[PDB]
Amino acid sequence: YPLSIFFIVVNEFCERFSYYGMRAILILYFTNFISWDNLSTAIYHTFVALCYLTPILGALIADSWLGKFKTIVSLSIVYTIGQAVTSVSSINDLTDSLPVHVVLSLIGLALIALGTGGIKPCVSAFGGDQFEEGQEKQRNRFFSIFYLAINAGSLLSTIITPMLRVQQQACYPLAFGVPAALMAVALIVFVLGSGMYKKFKPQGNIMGKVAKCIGFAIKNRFRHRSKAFPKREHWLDWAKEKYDERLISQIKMVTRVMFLYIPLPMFWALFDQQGSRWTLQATTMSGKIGALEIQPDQMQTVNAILIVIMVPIFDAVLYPLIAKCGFNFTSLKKMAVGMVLASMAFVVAAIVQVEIDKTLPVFPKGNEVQIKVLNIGNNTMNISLPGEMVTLGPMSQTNAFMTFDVNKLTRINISSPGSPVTAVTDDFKQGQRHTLLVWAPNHYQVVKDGLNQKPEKGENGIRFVNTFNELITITMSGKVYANISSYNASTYQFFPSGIKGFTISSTEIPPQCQPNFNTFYLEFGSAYTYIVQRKNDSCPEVKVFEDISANTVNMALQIPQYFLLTCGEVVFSVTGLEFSYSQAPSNMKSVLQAGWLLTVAVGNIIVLIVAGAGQFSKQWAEYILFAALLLVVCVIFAIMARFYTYINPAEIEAQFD
Repeated sequence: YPLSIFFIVVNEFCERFSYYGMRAILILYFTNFISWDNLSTAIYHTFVALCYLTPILGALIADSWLGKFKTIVSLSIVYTIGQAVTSVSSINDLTDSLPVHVVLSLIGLALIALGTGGIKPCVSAFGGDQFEEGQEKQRNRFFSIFYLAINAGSLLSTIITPMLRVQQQACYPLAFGVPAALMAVALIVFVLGSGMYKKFKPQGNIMGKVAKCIGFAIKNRFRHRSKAFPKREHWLDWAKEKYDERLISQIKMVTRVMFLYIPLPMFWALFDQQGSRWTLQATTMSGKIGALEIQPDQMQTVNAILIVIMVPIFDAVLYPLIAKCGFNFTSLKKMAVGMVLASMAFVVAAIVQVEIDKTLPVFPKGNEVQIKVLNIGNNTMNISLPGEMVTLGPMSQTNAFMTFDVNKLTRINISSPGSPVTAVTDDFKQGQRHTLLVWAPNHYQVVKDGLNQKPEKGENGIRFVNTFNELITITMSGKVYANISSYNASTYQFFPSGIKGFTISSTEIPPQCQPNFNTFYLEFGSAYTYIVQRKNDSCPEVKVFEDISANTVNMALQIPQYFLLTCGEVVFSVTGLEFSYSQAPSNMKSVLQAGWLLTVAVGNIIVLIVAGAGQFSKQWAEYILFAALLLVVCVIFAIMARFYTYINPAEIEAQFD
């Protein structure tokens, strides 16, 4: 048997790597039409439907018309041809009949749409078929190894993909060639193993027979409106009138198994919510391990890193250990446990989020308006605010922003010891942090900050304030602040972590002065304001003040929730697909796998429909999103599964004819 399984494993590995490393370049290239076209949105939304519908259109072809082997071969051939046509056409579109080549490229995309889906159920069913005579242990081993191989391909695509771009903007030839070459290699290596495989062909158009039988049965059931109309069994009482009992039993088994999958799409949609939330939580969790400098958005790879190790470990040790203590640990129990663990992952996440909430600042809401005062003069200033008065020495700042309401922010007065009083005439906008600058009794400035949230991706924001008489221009690590007027401040520009250097340029500064300066270690999530001041010899000098404190909590704290989520995903998915194959009848192994994939498709549709989030508070959002939905789904699924859906040994039940 191993000779018949190694080829399948390598083919799956290569195909998955190709698809994952191909999708990103696909979207990058199709962005040409997305922008060139809101007409493009309609096309995309109907196109994704083809990708979500191809699985059934492949399974139906495989089981009834051509068989699994022929379907795999043909679908792989067309998929490779699609990649090849996309690769060749993309060259003309970027070098140069342009609409013709664009149409050929779109036809290639459509062809790939078929291939991406046509292989998923058929290959799994073909792999499962190879085991016989009570080798269920080896079958489970194979299924676990197959699931591991899929994630290994995904991880390799994730790690390799970044190297590709702009390695040669016209690097598309390699981009669309390498996946095609790898898919061709996979197809050839799979085909060369034909001699050892085991294959079957259908007796006929089973799907058409099933459709006709179902129609006749439901019509007959709707007959006899006043003669034993209540069913003894929904189809045994009526379909039996004309059709063979074997087909009746097969459809009965398929319907019975499929009944269990009704709740699963909701679970999938709920589970998918973590992707766009935990990354942001990482953004606000930019604390760093002392050893290395992982970026906030790189945490997502931990899922694959954990799965590719968890999958072997369970089958290797855990299940034998659970069996030794005699727990009789069956499939339905495994799936329920997996979903429960998935639920617990989110409660751990909620605990971490509420722990984080301690050290974040508070930003204005609604009509609230916030102000920070910064004295940049040579002397002390006294400033009167609504219901408060503050004294600031030279080159000094208020520790934190003062919060007021737009209606109540009516009077502001500035004065210095023995100096005249100046009233503020500027206007403050609601929901915006404002910086107030004072350097003299009758000289001040109001600056809109713009920053009302933690910087995206944990980057550090920097801005400069000019105190020189003439304009100044600042360049720092590939970015430039140009033409800053006297006693004015520029907008924030975001930079990644690490130390950075910058140069100061201005006509007022004599050329012989020191041009360059360096900043301290910026860490993550922080924002700082720099003030440039004139020395005795006209040289510039730099001083720093803080605006938002650097982030505190270490980023390693996300590991527990990710570990729980990965365990729940594995122990659920592997057992789910194994059970799906196990209970399917002989004539329809592929259809039920296609139904399993449709289960994920429907969850994807549900998550897309719900779309943007609107929960009032993150702590409650992370909390309910399991405590009120996931456990309810789990209890519903357990109640449904309580009715002996596992009673059927599909392999031998049909022997009674």
